[PDB]
Amino acid sequence: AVGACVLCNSQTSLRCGACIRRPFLCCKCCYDHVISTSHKLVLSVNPYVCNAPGCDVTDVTQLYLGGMSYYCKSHKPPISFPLCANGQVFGLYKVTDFNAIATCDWTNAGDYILANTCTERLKLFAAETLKATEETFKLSYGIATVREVLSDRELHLSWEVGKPRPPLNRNYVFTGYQIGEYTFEKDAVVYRGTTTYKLNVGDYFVLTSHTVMPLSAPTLVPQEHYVRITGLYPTLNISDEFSSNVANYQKVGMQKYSTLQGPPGTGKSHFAIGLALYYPSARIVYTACSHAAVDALCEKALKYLPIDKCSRIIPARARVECFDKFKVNSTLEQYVFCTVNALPETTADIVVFDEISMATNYDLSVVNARLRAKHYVYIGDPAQLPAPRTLLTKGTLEPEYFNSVCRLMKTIGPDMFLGTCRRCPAEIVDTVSALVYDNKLKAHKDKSAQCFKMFYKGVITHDVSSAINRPQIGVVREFLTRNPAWRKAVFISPYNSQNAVASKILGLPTQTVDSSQGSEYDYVIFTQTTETAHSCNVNRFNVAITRAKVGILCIMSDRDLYDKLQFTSLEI
Ligand SMILES: CNc1ccccc1S(C)(=O)=O
Ligand SMILES: [Zn+2]
Ligand SMILES: [Zn+2]
Ligand SMILES: [Zn+2]
Repeated sequence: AVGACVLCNSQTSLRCGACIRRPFLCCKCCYDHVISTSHKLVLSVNPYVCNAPGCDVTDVTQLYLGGMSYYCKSHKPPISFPLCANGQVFGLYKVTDFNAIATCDWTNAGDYILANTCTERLKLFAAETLKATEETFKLSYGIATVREVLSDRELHLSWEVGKPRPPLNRNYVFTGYQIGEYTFEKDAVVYRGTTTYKLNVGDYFVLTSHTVMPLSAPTLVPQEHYVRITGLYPTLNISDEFSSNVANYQKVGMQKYSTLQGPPGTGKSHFAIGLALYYPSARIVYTACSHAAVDALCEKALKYLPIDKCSRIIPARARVECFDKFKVNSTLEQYVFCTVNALPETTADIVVFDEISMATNYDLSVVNARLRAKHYVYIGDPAQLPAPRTLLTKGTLEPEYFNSVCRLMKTIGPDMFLGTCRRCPAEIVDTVSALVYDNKLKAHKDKSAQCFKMFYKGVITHDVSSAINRPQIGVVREFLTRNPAWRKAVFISPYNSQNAVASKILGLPTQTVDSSQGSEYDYVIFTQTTETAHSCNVNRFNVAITRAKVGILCIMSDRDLYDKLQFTSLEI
């Protein structure tokens, strides 16, 4: 019970008992917390509770020090000092933002705004408090017990009465019972086991509530600027393929950390793999939150870097399928590709963290605690999608509040910016450039003349709260008959339920906007489905239309985003 104050570092025995993380608070700060919040239980070697037998006084403001013990107003001896006096709580070794982080329920956007504008130690307190609140919230939903098994990919469930029913999308991963993780999609439901098993009737599923570990390392280490490239040895013979990034690779070697903003198809993976060809002796650990993002870095590495010095780190509890062409779990190979939660304790000359909009401050801190590096590179785009905030229901989280790195890219600007989109037809580049990049994103491709927009509100139906628009899928069906080249298109929408209906009526491969991020397809068919804050989000809109290499068909619901689309309008 001897720790350091989360607000001023002053050595103390005091920890708040009403805080779910029980942070160490100094005498001066513990006071300004207990007197300003409903938090009155103070902890030390022993709790600050009335020592008198059968007495339930636990409020620190209703307690005193009677010699060496603690008592309330009704049990204190004559020679007793109040615990709360002169702006201090009695302790050994003798706040507005801390109070709000300590007592908030994390359902409001202003909670996440504060969690990112506060001091660095408050960002860590905010990050483990939030994560602990998110885990304890999982204990609230109901158990799904199997009622009947139809086939290898379909079943019927019986839900627990009196406890809510969680959203049945791939975002929510149940743990079967210990018969492996299982995912679900829409009374005939579709079941997806990570481990192949002949689903037993009566066997039950539950949401795994992993333990939240305390955070030690900052989200961002303190910045260092150098006068020359430090600990890295560049090549003079660097292929013309990577010549565009030489000046940026040098910036990478002359700073402790650097930020790269890369709009869709501007060459982020190329920059990341090319950083290894520029510092060919450097050991580089490549990391991201998702397995898909780590796999996208493995694909680009497999093309330019020696396959023998590569290794894809897979956690022992292997959940879903990932990259199979590197030696698995060889921690000491020069190039290590691994997700943030699976990172071993190691050092590196460079750490590359990709898809930075998807990271939380918890992930930012974890990377700094597991990896000790000469240089850190954060690659991503704050105009793309962030990590889902399951508790957040009121308000919209702006990009400068996604994490510390995103806050930096939006306020002081990114250190590096890839300005030429090589993927998209100019119609798409011109739309997103004006929408989210302040007209700074340039088109390498010409206009494809295969980008269409239709304004069709249709009819909105709902599977629980996930939306469907059958008339918008009907409009797509009529379009496909007159445009058979579009037979090879990927159907994208902001809702899983819309995607489930489109898969059966159109037969096209389906993808949510959130699961499409990082991927590219020749043709994309997007139905907006609704006019909600979710389907109108400019980051989601940006990701949705920047997936296409050749053409896109956008069936819009919102007049605003329809009018901004620089596409050929269609009739019906
Ligand atoms: C018909 N749409 C279109 C075409 C070319 C350039 C700009 C637009 S707009 C005004 O909708 O942004
Ligand atoms: Zn507290
Ligand atoms: Zn303090
Ligand atoms: Zn008492």
